[PDB]
Amino acid sequence: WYAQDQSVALSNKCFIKCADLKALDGQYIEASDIYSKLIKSSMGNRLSQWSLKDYFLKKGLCQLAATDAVAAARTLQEGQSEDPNFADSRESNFLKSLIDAVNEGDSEQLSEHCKEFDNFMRLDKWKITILNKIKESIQQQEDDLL
Amino acid sequence: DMTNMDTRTRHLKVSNCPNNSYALANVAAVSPNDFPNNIYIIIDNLFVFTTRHSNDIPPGTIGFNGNQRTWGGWSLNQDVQAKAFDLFKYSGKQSYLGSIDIDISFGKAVSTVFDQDELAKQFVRCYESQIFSPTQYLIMEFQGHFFDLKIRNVQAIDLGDIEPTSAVATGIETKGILTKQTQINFFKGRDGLVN
Amino acid sequence: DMTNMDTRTRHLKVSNCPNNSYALANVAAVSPNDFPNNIYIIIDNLFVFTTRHSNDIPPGTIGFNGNQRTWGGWSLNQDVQAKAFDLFK
Repeated sequence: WYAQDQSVALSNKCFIKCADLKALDGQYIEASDIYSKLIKSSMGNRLSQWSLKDYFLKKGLCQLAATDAVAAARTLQEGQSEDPNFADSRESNFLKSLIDAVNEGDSEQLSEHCKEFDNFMRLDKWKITILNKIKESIQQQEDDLL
Repeated sequence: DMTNMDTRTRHLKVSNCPNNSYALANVAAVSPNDFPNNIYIIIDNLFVFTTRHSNDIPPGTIGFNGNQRTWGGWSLNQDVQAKAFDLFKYSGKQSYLGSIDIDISFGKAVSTVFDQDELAKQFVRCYESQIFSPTQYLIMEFQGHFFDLKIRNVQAIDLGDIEPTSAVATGIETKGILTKQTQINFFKGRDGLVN
Repeated sequence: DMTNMDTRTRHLKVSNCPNNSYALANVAAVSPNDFPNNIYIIIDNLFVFTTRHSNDIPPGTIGFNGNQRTWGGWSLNQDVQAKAFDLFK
């Protein structure tokens, strides 16, 4: 209804919390889709730059919790090519390293990257839950591996 | 028997493989309506697969295991154009495998010497009568150990060459059906650990 | 009691263990029509296992856990011969 009212900021905030709740509740694909909506609505605005910097990462994380490694890869590539600030941002580097670790299936490397990401930027419960789900997907993969 | 069958292009959306059995079969899991069973289909005029019926896959979608998706460079829920592939009409005479070379790759690694013959036996047993091209990733389970098998190179020969005169080709273009008489060579995996 | 048994050989397929609890149980899970309950059966005249009735495995197939496969160096769906056993003789 905020989009219907042409209020960009209200719709953007409501979409942020909406995608947050959707991703934390197991529904990764729709949450990533809402993050794509957030990216498109917030693209080109200098005030919401920082928000975008976060959005690309969040979308990649959600798509990676959905076992779609190629999806996080395209999300990262979109973030790097579309948003110059996110290209040089530690969020982009964290997302590539997450993608690389899950590509290798090396849960140890993933644990390390969580630690360095915490070291300079304390991690939020949303990202911890998603990254724990990705690790536990490596463990479910391990269960499959026998 | 391909003397009488349709070759029309069908638009199928790649999806997750239903279970490990279909992945272990090296088959594209398709709905009964989409394509018959145990028949060769080429997607993008590049990647050949053998269909297998699956009731969990609705019409309009094609199912793949992870390795085949990484090989195809496809994302989940991405359209691909699939047609019925006739090797005999395509290659003409280079329709059999004279020598096929595969990387075998494994934290659970093992250093012991691996005798190629058992891998050849079980690989052929699992994937007999299938069209193969180089650079194909697959998953195969051996003695409780899961391996990723990456075809290096395919040498394609006709049924009848006493002396193999066809050069060992690496391109995806060359294709041949796996048979017991194929000269199967194995070397170190994608991992480089298998000895 | 092992005094009387059908000792006839059977060709059985190797499969994933039905679940973790059965892998813990360390009992060859077999259908009732296969063989009696709570009785020792040898396989390949080398690998001994204790039968336990299991309705989830159809007759003619044997379930194994990864440890047993790795002991036997067996791949999945492998065809093996199974017979009755009596250690006391």
